[PDB]
Amino acid sequence: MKKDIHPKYEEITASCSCGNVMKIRSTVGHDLNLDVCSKCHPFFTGKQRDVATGGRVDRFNKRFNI
Amino acid sequence: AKLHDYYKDEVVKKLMTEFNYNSVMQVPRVEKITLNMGVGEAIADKKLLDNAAADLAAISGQKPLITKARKSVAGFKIRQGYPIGCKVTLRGERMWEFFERLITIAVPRIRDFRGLSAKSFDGRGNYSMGVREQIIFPEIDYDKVDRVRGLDITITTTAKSDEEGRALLAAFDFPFR
Amino acid sequence: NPFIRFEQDKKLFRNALEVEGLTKGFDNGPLFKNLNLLLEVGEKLAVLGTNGVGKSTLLKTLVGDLQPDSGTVKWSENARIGYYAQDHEYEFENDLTVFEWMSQWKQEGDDEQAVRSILGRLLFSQDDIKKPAKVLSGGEKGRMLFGKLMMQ
Amino acid sequence: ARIAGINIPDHKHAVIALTSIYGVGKTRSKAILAAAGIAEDVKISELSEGQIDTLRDEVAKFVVEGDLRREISMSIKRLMDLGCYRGLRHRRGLPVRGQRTKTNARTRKGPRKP
Amino acid sequence: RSLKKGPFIDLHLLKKVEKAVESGDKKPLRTWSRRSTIFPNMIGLTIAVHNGRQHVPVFVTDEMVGHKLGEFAPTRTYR
RNA sequence: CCAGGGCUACACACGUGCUACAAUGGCGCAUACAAAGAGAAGCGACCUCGCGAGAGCAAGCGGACCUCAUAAAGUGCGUCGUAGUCCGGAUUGGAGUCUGCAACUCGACUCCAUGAAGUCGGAAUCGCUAGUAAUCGUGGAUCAGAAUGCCACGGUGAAUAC
RNA sequence: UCCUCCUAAAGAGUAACGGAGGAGCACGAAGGUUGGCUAAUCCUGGUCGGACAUCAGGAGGUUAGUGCAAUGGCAUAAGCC
Ligand SMILES: Nc1ncnc2c1ncn2[C@@H]1O[C@H](COP(=O)(O)OP(=O)(O)OP(=O)(O)O)[C@@H](O)[C@H]1O
Ligand SMILES: [Mg+2]
Ligand SMILES: [Mg+2]
Ligand SMILES: [Mg+2]
Ligand SMILES: [Mg+2]
Ligand SMILES: [Mg+2]
Ligand SMILES: [Mg+2]
Ligand SMILES: [Mg+2]
Ligand code: NA
Repeated sequence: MKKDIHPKYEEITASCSCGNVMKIRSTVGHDLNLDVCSKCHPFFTGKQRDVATGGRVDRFNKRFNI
Repeated sequence: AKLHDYYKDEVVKKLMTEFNYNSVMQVPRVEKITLNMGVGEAIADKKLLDNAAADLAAISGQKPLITKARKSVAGFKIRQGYPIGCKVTLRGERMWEFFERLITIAVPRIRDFRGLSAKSFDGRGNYSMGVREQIIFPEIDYDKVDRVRGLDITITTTAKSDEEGRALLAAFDFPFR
Repeated sequence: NPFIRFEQDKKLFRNALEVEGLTKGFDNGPLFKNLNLLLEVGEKLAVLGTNGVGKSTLLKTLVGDLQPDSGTVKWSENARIGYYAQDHEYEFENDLTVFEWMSQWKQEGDDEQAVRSILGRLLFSQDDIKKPAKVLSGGEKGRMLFGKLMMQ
Repeated sequence: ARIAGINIPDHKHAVIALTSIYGVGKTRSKAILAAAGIAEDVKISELSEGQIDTLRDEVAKFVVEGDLRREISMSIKRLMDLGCYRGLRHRRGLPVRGQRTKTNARTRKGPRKP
Repeated sequence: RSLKKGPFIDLHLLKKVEKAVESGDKKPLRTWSRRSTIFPNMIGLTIAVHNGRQHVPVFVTDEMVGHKLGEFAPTRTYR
């Protein structure tokens, strides 16, 4: 380093919305609690529920009550 | 560095087993990270470059180097010496810290995430990516900043080929497709 | 002849102050007793008086440098107040050049035009914008304050 | 003073504060206060933070600023690309609910232009 | 919009469609009806809708169920 | 003679009105004061269901008795404390009701959301002399449905005319 | 009046109302010295970014640069800090 030309750098303890406590050295000055980390991100569960938009042919048959 | 220990304890053996290497030092290894952004708009206002420098100093625990134009061009009306971009180089411990705090938290936070592209190597084992939103980093709290200015991440590795780079980055559970 | 024209970022409609009472007298008998008046977005109101009547301290208590002993003033919540103070020496300090001084203002403007142009429109030059703003004298400082008003 | 987007307005009564949400009007807001157990006339500053969490969960069941934008924008994008008559008016920039354009319809056509 | 029950479409349309679906994809259906909504059984057909002077063919996709046959034939032109 | 379409097309201009720019105002609660008129393939109480438009059952009336049909400004209480706002209601998405073979071009109305222009208007121009102007509602003609139009009825109710 | 190339016939010099271009300056650092560095132009990847701004890799190798016109020269750099 170069003798106090950079921002402060101290260890913090951040946690997820389900716990998953982690220690990451960052420049914040106060820890934070956030959403799902890479462990709990639904990019491998709700993929089908993500590409699901559409549907009117079935939405007419429920209307067709006769 | 948790990721450094994970590398030297799992990834080395995994990659030698997967690639049939002769020497332990033949394994591809990531050697540096580069974060930059060429603000472009600094022609008519220098303070925006300083704001960008503060943004990168917050994002990574270093002081950005302000890079000037290499040659003059009349397309965007710039001359030589004009400060245009900002850049930060990370090697070693801070590089591992940024790698972990990117791929474990920052990548999920990007709006409408599907997975980073895998065909985005430069044919020589290196990787590149754009974030398009500086607010996905926890070091930025949506109240200090004034723009949606983005960053370029460039992973420079020892990997001989893009296939080896893909394998090395997938060993770290990189969000590929 | 400099070319100064103060514009308006937002227009006020109903009134500005609606002042009722201040009861402001420094040490002796108050120089004014009630002073209950409005503006209805009026104009001018050129306060006059002799050397020692209290116009500047009234203005200070009106803006917020000082406050009245008893009462209230209250501005319209959307207002924007520019102040050419009686003394302007507490402003021109801290070794700031002309360009940096007039660039420390501005809301969303460019640091090369509209800050270096608002200077040229009032008898200033490329030589001027680099000399320290503290060593200016008199009319130059007054025009600097007028430029700050126009910028704000 | 916080809800999904922002509950910036203080000094406002409870039932009118949540109107700032893009997706809540007045009766929908009136259901938030009455069902969750808060009086209509309460000033926002006087409430506690604990009641806000009860508010935050209750409002989040609706479609709001975060996702109400996509609902309308994609619905129009369907009609625009559908080839329907109602889409063409959205394409051209004309009123779509079968009203007059001979002399009126300045709102859809914007300010008058020669 | 219309009423509680009975989405109203014309017999000389359903009867023609029934023979059309039996054979498969075929020539366009030449009809003069614009007030008949689109039932789910008509997808994949090539019915033609009268516009005042001729018939413009229309292909029924997934989203074309809540609108009548006359909602896809601009009845007058511009420019 | 018939099916569909057009008179509902819109870079623009004009005439006649409606709704507003709000605090002698909006919003919630409660309670008074009218007149005129229509009703037989019509008016429809009461009852229940529906958040509401309405739906089911359905007495009475071809009528100073029954219905349409609770008048609204007002009054009393509370809040809003001067903001494009608790004004304004355009524009649009979704789900609805009813008339009629049929509601896309092209109906009316209700529910949820969205909430624009507009903060007293240039030259110029219009109406009114007393229960008049101003404002607030009600009914009828045509009519399956479809008026801010027209025709009529009543409440409050002024200034000035040297 | 002065500077650079050709005519100038491989030393120097050599004319024409022969063929082409420049100067009447600049710099208190743009000089001295010490330490360090190497260009143009292209390919593949990358948010706005674009045919070319900024970043990383490769090929190329001085086709870059030299306060100013041209000739000679410059990597031990005479070029850039
Ligand atoms: N700090 C002070 N100490 C004593 N008296 C004061 C002070 N400040 C103001 N005053 C009094 O208040 C009166 C009015 O204030 P102000 O300074 O505006 O007077 P002015 O002489 O009319 O104005 P100015 O000379 O500033 O143009 C003065 O005449 C003076 O008597
Ligand atoms: Mg006509
Ligand atoms: Mg010779
Ligand atoms: Mg010779
Ligand atoms: Mg000789
Ligand atoms: Mg030199
Ligand atoms: Mg040297
Ligand atoms: Mg040198
Ligand atoms: Na004074």
